[PDB]
Amino acid sequence: RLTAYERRKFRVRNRIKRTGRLRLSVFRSLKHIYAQIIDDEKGVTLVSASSLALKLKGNKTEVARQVGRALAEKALALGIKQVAFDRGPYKYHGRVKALAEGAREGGLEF
Amino acid sequence: PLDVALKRKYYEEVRPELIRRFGYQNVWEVPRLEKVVINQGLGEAKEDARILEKAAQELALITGQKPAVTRAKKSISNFKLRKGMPIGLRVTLRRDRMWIFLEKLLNVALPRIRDFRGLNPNSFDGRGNYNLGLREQLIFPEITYDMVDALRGMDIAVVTTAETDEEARALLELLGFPFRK
Amino acid sequence: MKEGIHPKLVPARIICGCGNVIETYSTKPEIYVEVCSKCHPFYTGQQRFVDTEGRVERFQRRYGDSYRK
Amino acid sequence: MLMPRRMKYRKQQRGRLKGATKGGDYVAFGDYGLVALEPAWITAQQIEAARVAMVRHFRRGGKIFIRIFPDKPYTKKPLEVRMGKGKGNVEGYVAVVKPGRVMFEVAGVTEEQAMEALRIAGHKLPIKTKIVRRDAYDEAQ
Amino acid sequence: GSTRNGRDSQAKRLGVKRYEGQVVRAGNILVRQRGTRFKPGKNVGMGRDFTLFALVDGVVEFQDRGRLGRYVHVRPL
Amino acid sequence: ASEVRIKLLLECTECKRRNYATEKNKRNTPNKLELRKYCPWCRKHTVHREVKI
RNA sequence: GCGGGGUGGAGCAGCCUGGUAGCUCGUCGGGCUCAUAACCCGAAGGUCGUCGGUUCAAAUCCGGCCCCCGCAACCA
RNA sequence: GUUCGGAUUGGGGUCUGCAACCCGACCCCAUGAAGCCGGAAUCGCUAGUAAUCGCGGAUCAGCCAUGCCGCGGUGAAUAC
RNA sequence: UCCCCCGUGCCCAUAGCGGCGUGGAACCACCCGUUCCCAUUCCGAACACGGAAGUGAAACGCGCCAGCGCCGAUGGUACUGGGCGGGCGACCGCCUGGGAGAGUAGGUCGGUGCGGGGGA
RNA sequence: CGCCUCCUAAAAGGUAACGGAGGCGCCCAAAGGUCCCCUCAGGCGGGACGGAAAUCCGCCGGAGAGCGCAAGGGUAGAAGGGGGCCUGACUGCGAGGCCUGCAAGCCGAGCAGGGGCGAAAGCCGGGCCUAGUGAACCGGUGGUCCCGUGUGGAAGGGCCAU
RNA sequence: CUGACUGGGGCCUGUAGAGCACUGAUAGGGCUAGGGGGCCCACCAGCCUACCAAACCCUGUCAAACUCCGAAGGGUCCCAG
Ligand SMILES: [Mg+2]
Ligand SMILES: [Mg+2]
Ligand SMILES: [Mg+2]
Ligand SMILES: [Mg+2]
Ligand SMILES: [Mg+2]
Ligand SMILES: [Mg+2]
Ligand SMILES: [Mg+2]
Ligand SMILES: [Mg+2]
Ligand SMILES: [Mg+2]
Ligand SMILES: [Mg+2]
Ligand SMILES: [Mg+2]
Ligand SMILES: [Mg+2]
Ligand SMILES: [Mg+2]
Ligand SMILES: [Mg+2]
Ligand SMILES: [Mg+2]
Ligand SMILES: [Mg+2]
Ligand SMILES: [Mg+2]
Ligand SMILES: [Mg+2]
Ligand SMILES: [Mg+2]
Ligand SMILES: [Mg+2]
Ligand SMILES: [Mg+2]
Ligand SMILES: [Mg+2]
Ligand SMILES: [Mg+2]
Ligand SMILES: [Mg+2]
Ligand SMILES: [Mg+2]
Ligand SMILES: [Mg+2]
Ligand SMILES: [Mg+2]
Ligand SMILES: [Mg+2]
Ligand SMILES: [Mg+2]
Ligand SMILES: [Mg+2]
Ligand SMILES: [Mg+2]
Ligand SMILES: [Mg+2]
Ligand SMILES: [Mg+2]
Ligand SMILES: [Mg+2]
Ligand SMILES: [Mg+2]
Ligand SMILES: [Mg+2]
Ligand SMILES: [Mg+2]
Ligand SMILES: [Mg+2]
Ligand SMILES: [Mg+2]
Ligand SMILES: [Mg+2]
Ligand SMILES: [Mg+2]
Ligand SMILES: [Mg+2]
Ligand SMILES: [Mg+2]
Ligand SMILES: [Mg+2]
Ligand SMILES: [Mg+2]
Ligand SMILES: [Mg+2]
Ligand SMILES: [Mg+2]
Ligand SMILES: [Mg+2]
Ligand SMILES: [Mg+2]
Ligand SMILES: [Mg+2]
Ligand SMILES: [Mg+2]
Ligand SMILES: [Mg+2]
Ligand SMILES: [Mg+2]
Ligand SMILES: [Mg+2]
Ligand SMILES: [Mg+2]
Ligand SMILES: [Mg+2]
Ligand SMILES: [Mg+2]
Ligand SMILES: [Mg+2]
Ligand SMILES: [Mg+2]
Ligand SMILES: [Mg+2]
Ligand SMILES: [Mg+2]
Ligand SMILES: [Mg+2]
Ligand SMILES: [Mg+2]
Ligand SMILES: [Mg+2]
Ligand SMILES: [Mg+2]
Ligand SMILES: [Mg+2]
Ligand SMILES: [Mg+2]
Ligand SMILES: [Mg+2]
Ligand SMILES: [Mg+2]
Ligand SMILES: [Mg+2]
Ligand SMILES: [Mg+2]
Ligand SMILES: [Mg+2]
Ligand SMILES: [Mg+2]
Ligand SMILES: [Mg+2]
Ligand SMILES: [Mg+2]
Ligand SMILES: [Mg+2]
Ligand SMILES: [Mg+2]
Ligand SMILES: [Mg+2]
Ligand SMILES: [Mg+2]
Ligand SMILES: [Mg+2]
Ligand SMILES: [Mg+2]
Ligand SMILES: [Mg+2]
Ligand SMILES: [Mg+2]
Ligand SMILES: [Mg+2]
Ligand SMILES: [Mg+2]
Ligand SMILES: [Mg+2]
Ligand SMILES: [Mg+2]
Ligand SMILES: [Mg+2]
Ligand SMILES: [Mg+2]
Ligand SMILES: [Mg+2]
Ligand SMILES: [Mg+2]
Ligand SMILES: [Mg+2]
Ligand SMILES: [Mg+2]
Ligand SMILES: [Mg+2]
Ligand SMILES: [Mg+2]
Ligand SMILES: [Mg+2]
Ligand SMILES: [Mg+2]
Ligand SMILES: [Mg+2]
Ligand SMILES: [Mg+2]
Ligand SMILES: [Mg+2]
Ligand SMILES: [Mg+2]
Ligand SMILES: [Mg+2]
Ligand SMILES: [Mg+2]
Ligand SMILES: [Mg+2]
Ligand SMILES: [Mg+2]
Ligand SMILES: [Mg+2]
Ligand SMILES: [Mg+2]
Ligand SMILES: [Mg+2]
Ligand SMILES: [Mg+2]
Ligand SMILES: [Mg+2]
Ligand SMILES: [Mg+2]
Ligand SMILES: [Mg+2]
Ligand SMILES: [Mg+2]
Ligand SMILES: [Mg+2]
Ligand SMILES: [Mg+2]
Ligand SMILES: [Mg+2]
Ligand SMILES: [Mg+2]
Ligand SMILES: [Mg+2]
Ligand SMILES: [Mg+2]
Ligand SMILES: [Mg+2]
Ligand SMILES: [Mg+2]
Ligand SMILES: [Mg+2]
Ligand SMILES: [Mg+2]
Ligand SMILES: [Mg+2]
Ligand SMILES: [Mg+2]
Ligand SMILES: [Zn+2]
Ligand SMILES: [Zn+2]
Repeated sequence: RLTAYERRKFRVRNRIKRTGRLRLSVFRSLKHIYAQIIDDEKGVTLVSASSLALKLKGNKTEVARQVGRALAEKALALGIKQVAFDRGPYKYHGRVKALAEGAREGGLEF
Repeated sequence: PLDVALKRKYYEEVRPELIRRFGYQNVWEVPRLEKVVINQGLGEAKEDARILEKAAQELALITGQKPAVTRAKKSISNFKLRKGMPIGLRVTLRRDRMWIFLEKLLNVALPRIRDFRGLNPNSFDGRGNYNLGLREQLIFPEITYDMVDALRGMDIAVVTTAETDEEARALLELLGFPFRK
Repeated sequence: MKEGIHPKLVPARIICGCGNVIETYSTKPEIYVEVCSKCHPFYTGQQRFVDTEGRVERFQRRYGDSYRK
Repeated sequence: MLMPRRMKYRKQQRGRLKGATKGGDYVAFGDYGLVALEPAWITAQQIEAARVAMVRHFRRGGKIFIRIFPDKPYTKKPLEVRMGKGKGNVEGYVAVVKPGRVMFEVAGVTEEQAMEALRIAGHKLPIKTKIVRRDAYDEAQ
Repeated sequence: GSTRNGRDSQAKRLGVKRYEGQVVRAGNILVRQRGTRFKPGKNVGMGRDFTLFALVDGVVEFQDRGRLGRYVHVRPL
Repeated sequence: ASEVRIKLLLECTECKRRNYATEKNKRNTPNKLELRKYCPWCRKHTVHREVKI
């Protein structure tokens, strides 16, 4: 018996894989926000970034934009440029939208 | 947020006495109110005068909250019902507006009721929830004899966080519900 | 909440005919009621209004013991 | 007599009668049984004849178990017509019975009472039969 | 005597068109089906009538992923 | 296609040529169809209008 | 074998085009008459041959079985 | 459908009578029905009459009398 | 390289239902608010934001139990590719190679990849 | 008597009979594109008028509902339900294949023009799918400005569309 | 040298057989709505049922247009004779 959270999750994630891109999946908890870029062909994570690993400050929204500029920064160093955004169960808005835009300024392509 | 009598009374008198009688080991284990849903299964407005802004204007005054429509799930011959036809109203009260409504309900409404002999003890869910009916919306204070065209009562559903009828019964009586038997 | 669809809530003065006044909130600042929780027959313990009847019938006739034995 | 009260389809292809029974091959209810030695379509008319015969021996007493049921519809073209113009009409119902099935079992009766009704029953059938009583082998299935 | 029956439809010649380990070109049809008996996997398109066909030159592979259904893939050569 | 479900054409409202043909239910949709479609003549999109077939 | 049919008690509508059962007589209660008829005033009664299905809903559309009318059954 | 109308019933009392269950009248509290002027049809009355109003008497313990036999008050329309 | 938790996959119920027990430092959750972004055919329930007083009550994670569900041999049989017999038939046998399903024994209250966070 | 579904059909495809059963000769301006959100039938309990069945609350319920219409296949990790903006129910093409005697029928990635939705990855050349159909001849209609019987026009034809 | 046939290997399938989980059928038993029947009532509930009988459970079975299962075979592609 699935839940709206679970179904919505598959619902967007399934459409992302099919386009074959590297996925910039984003996790957003009550305090923190994590993001890892995954190659689903190997079941393997290639680069990560999280607020909790960066020990970042207060405002969740700016925190997101900063973990975003971070993820890109480590990313372009591995040649990763093209990638696709996994908004998971999270509406593209607020904290998640902010991380996305951070990744963009960083130069990651999407 | 709002300080109101029943909301206050819940934490102050209802909460402790409940912890007494059933001895919970966690604050969240103890019975709470989640929501009171009000309903008007109406359907007298199926065809006829499907203008029921008069009752949506009514329910909006009673609860300080705009009701939503309910529409037919399936068409019915014997009821003369097209699928999707507008046949009722439903407003869901949570938090402050929930208390304020129950507050006026317990202190005013049930008293004004024709030959009131106490709420039905047996209208208990089995899973600790409670439902009751009203024959008239005049039963409330905010609806004068003047502003009404016709008698229209309602369904009232109150959801608890309880698991049994017994904790539910206590939570509600402790709040101020008058039961006959 | 949404704006422009919602009646506005204000501190309200419900008055009863016993002279109970209730401090609450409502869409109307002042209301009078005919009856309340503070005075109702079923409500006030067991104030059995007009009839503390005990029936009285049917043993109760007793008019009288004057029929003979 | 026996016949399905309703069915998804009116007419059924004829099929085959190869092999021993798929099941129904062990005593299950009564004390004694009548088992089919060779394959056949046993008609309702025979099952009822066989049944009635058995109750007719017992008079008052016993219990009769019918383990076969005529669910296969039997078709015949109307007399004197030529081939073609569709499938015949359903005229009766049959029980498809292979070698080794119990068709009838009896209970609550002396052994000679049972040997005899099962025998008399057996004459009413279009096949050879063997009478068997319940063994631990039956018990063990 | 007459029949109220008599009719049937043209057969549609459905089923798998290319089996596992067979080399296909981009465009080749792989499976013809009514509904998703098989699902498109890597390098496999699906047409408006459910027809699975190859998106790249390469080699067919099947995969039975339980409750996730059966999949057809093409592996680049 | 029927008596009520008619066939029709769409005329480019700018160059007046018919580039697309379709159908409608004239009871369900009594007004003339209006749609933007690529007109091959003007080489862009144009509001196209239902015209007699 | 092909076409048509079964609706208060009698005889016909309504079915095609699904929602709504109608007409004449008859029955019953009242009136005129000494009385009956006629005539006048009111009123009851069909759950539509069945069983199944389609539908939101079937007298109505579709299937099964039943009974009735008509026509056919030829070269042989 | 009312301060119209007063049936129906609930509750409580008075009286007559040996006795008011079936089955009396009357008084009081409450209940407050049908009925918005009557289908086909049909009755009475020609003047102090019809219509309307009250009073008495016979029978008779009481009374189901709104019946009957009388009595006065007011008092018409119309007959080509 | 080991333990716990947060992510995200793979295997596709040996992973599930139920029952009992356990975890809040950390992470996660509920939670505290509804100013702001955003939101309710009504409702800050959901989605969303700003938060960190409390609580592991719900959820989740981790263990335990075989009542249900799920998996399930060995053996034997049915059936059968090919090769031969028998019967008037319905049908029935032998040889060689293949071999179920049911049922029985029994197994199961998950295993594993990658990246993070913490601990030894 | 053509077309679709199931069985017969002997586990590839195909397969006959006056064998067994049913459907089609439509439909939808949204019942289409896309973005976002949502999850059913049914059972038990509870609720004014309220019923077996209207609408409301809770718990159980993997799909037994729904998907216009027959059946099968498919399907909630949506193809089902709601909303917003929209017209790709495109123009010019088409690598490569399914099927197949012919002629037909079908699926289709991708390049270009000019668009729609989306932050984007991307999707979109009607519809969950398989029926809803008719080759050519003759002619009608809109456009094109190709031929125009000595020449300029015209008549009439060709081409694209219907 | 690519052929019929043959060896190994992968993928495809829903028949034989079997099964009752779905669609239907189905004999007996248990349990049990609904009616019928017999007591008692019209004050509305009750009690008994060697009666007909839903849904559920058990035992036991049937099916071209049923399948939780499911062969031997068969089709196709690669390498080899
Ligand atoms: Mg892996
Ligand atoms: Mg209860
Ligand atoms: Mg009021
Ligand atoms: Mg509760
Ligand atoms: Mg045959
Ligand atoms: Mg025979
Ligand atoms: Mg036959
Ligand atoms: Mg005949
Ligand atoms: Mg024949
Ligand atoms: Mg025949
Ligand atoms: Mg026969
Ligand atoms: Mg047998
Ligand atoms: Mg014999
Ligand atoms: Mg067995
Ligand atoms: Mg005939
Ligand atoms: Mg015919
Ligand atoms: Mg046929
Ligand atoms: Mg054929
Ligand atoms: Mg064919
Ligand atoms: Mg076919
Ligand atoms: Mg296939
Ligand atoms: Mg497509
Ligand atoms: Mg499609
Ligand atoms: Mg493989
Ligand atoms: Mg692969
Ligand atoms: Mg008649
Ligand atoms: Mg007609
Ligand atoms: Mg009509
Ligand atoms: Mg009469
Ligand atoms: Mg007469
Ligand atoms: Mg229906
Ligand atoms: Mg009707
Ligand atoms: Mg019917
Ligand atoms: Mg019906
Ligand atoms: Mg009929
Ligand atoms: Mg004749
Ligand atoms: Mg009145
Ligand atoms: Mg009396
Ligand atoms: Mg009055
Ligand atoms: Mg009246
Ligand atoms: Mg008046
Ligand atoms: Mg008068
Ligand atoms: Mg008068
Ligand atoms: Mg007259
Ligand atoms: Mg005179
Ligand atoms: Mg006197
Ligand atoms: Mg007197
Ligand atoms: Mg009297
Ligand atoms: Mg008098
Ligand atoms: Mg995890
Ligand atoms: Mg894992
Ligand atoms: Mg568990
Ligand atoms: Mg604990
Ligand atoms: Mg736990
Ligand atoms: Mg904590
Ligand atoms: Mg702590
Ligand atoms: Mg706080
Ligand atoms: Mg605000
Ligand atoms: Mg602010
Ligand atoms: Mg909140
Ligand atoms: Mg817990
Ligand atoms: Mg969660
Ligand atoms: Mg164990
Ligand atoms: Mg298995
Ligand atoms: Mg097994
Ligand atoms: Mg074995
Ligand atoms: Mg052989
Ligand atoms: Mg053999
Ligand atoms: Mg062998
Ligand atoms: Mg062997
Ligand atoms: Mg097998
Ligand atoms: Mg086995
Ligand atoms: Mg387990
Ligand atoms: Mg790990
Ligand atoms: Mg680590
Ligand atoms: Mg045709
Ligand atoms: Mg076939
Ligand atoms: Mg086949
Ligand atoms: Mg085949
Ligand atoms: Mg082929
Ligand atoms: Mg036909
Ligand atoms: Mg829409
Ligand atoms: Mg659609
Ligand atoms: Mg839309
Ligand atoms: Mg429900
Ligand atoms: Mg209910
Ligand atoms: Mg009710
Ligand atoms: Mg209801
Ligand atoms: Mg379905
Ligand atoms: Mg726009
Ligand atoms: Mg080609
Ligand atoms: Mg061809
Ligand atoms: Mg075709
Ligand atoms: Mg574009
Ligand atoms: Mg844009
Ligand atoms: Mg394209
Ligand atoms: Mg559609
Ligand atoms: Mg279509
Ligand atoms: Mg076509
Ligand atoms: Mg010609
Ligand atoms: Mg010709
Ligand atoms: Mg022409
Ligand atoms: Mg020229
Ligand atoms: Mg010239
Ligand atoms: Mg000139
Ligand atoms: Mg010229
Ligand atoms: Mg000119
Ligand atoms: Mg021209
Ligand atoms: Mg010209
Ligand atoms: Mg053309
Ligand atoms: Mg060679
Ligand atoms: Mg070869
Ligand atoms: Mg070869
Ligand atoms: Mg070979
Ligand atoms: Mg078989
Ligand atoms: Mg079954
Ligand atoms: Mg079993
Ligand atoms: Mg068979
Ligand atoms: Mg079959
Ligand atoms: Mg079979
Ligand atoms: Mg094989
Ligand atoms: Mg074959
Ligand atoms: Mg082979
Ligand atoms: Mg092979
Ligand atoms: Mg070779
Ligand atoms: Zn008061
Ligand atoms: Zn144009």
